[PDB]
Formats: sequence, C-alpha cells, structure tokens
Amino acid sequence: LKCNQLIPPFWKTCPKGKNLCYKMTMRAAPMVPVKRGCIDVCPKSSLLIKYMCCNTDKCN
Repeated sequence: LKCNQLIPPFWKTCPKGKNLCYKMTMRAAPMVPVKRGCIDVCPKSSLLIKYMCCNTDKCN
C-alpha cells in the first residue's frame, strides 16, 4: 500500500491502519491540489475545499 502525493514521482509506503491516502483540492478553484498524505479517512472537508481521499495506491 503506497501513494504518490502532489506532482513529481514522490511516493511512499503508508503504514498499517493508514492504508488510505488523500489529496485535498480546492473547491474555490475547480480542484486545485494543495495538500496530500497517508491517512485512514478523509478529515472534515470544508465547503470551499474538497478532500479527495481513497484507498488505492496512486489514487492521490
């Protein structure tokens, strides 16, 4: 279980439990990525920012 983050090849293996990952894009703009990392589940997404969480590698 591993996940790449914003744009370059930058990937890493996420630890047990945190087998999920994400990439928070800004809803202000269509979906401008700004944050990303290995998680468990998507934190409280805001009205102006969409947290794009998922379970598969590469997905964020």
